Amino acid sequence: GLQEFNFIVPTGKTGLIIGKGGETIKSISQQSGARIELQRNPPPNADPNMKLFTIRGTPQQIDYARQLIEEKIGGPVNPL
Repeated sequence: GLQEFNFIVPTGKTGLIIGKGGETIKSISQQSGARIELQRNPPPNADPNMKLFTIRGTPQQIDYARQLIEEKIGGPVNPL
C-alpha cells in the first residue's frame, strides 16, 4: 500500500539532500526502498525561497527515508 509525505526545506539545503553528483538522493532511495521527488513546476503562489519534496512508498519506507534526510540536513523537515 503506497502513500505520500510532502515536506519543504529552504532552497539552499537542497544540495545536502541531492549530494554532489546526485549520489545522496540515489543512496537514500536505494537504502529506504522509497522514491524521493523534487517538485518540477511549482505553482505561481509557491515560495521561491522553499523547495517541496514528496517521499512515495509504504509508510515503513517513507519513515526510514525521512530519518536519513533529517541526518543530512541536521534537523527535522517542515511537513505540509
